[PDB]
Amino acid sequence: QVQLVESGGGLVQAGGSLRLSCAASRRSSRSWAMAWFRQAPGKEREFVAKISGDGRLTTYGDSVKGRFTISRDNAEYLVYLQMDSLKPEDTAVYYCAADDNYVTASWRSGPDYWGQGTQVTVSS
Repeated sequence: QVQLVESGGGLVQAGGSLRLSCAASRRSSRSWAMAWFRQAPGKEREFVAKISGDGRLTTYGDSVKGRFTISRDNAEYLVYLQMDSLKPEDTAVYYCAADDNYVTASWRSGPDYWGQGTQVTVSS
């Protein structure tokens, strides 16, 4: 069992950057792959980025590759998403998720645990 809380969302101008974080409640979170997805209302939830328990593996969705960076701090039990060069199509609710299986962490049906989300709105 893992519970997840996202912070850091809000309003940003296109071209700018924002940093999100996902806080896990327990030390054991380190054993889980963690992933960010996003969903705009009425659209399908979309994979954004994932990272292995030990931080050594990361994978990105094609539309954010080279603009976003996922990382994690297992001492504070946080996973971070650094978003650069934001575009209006990045506007969404951003969700962090945990999956004991790194490979299925990028698949909609993979993760076992989800946060409630944090809103990111890119104006332009």
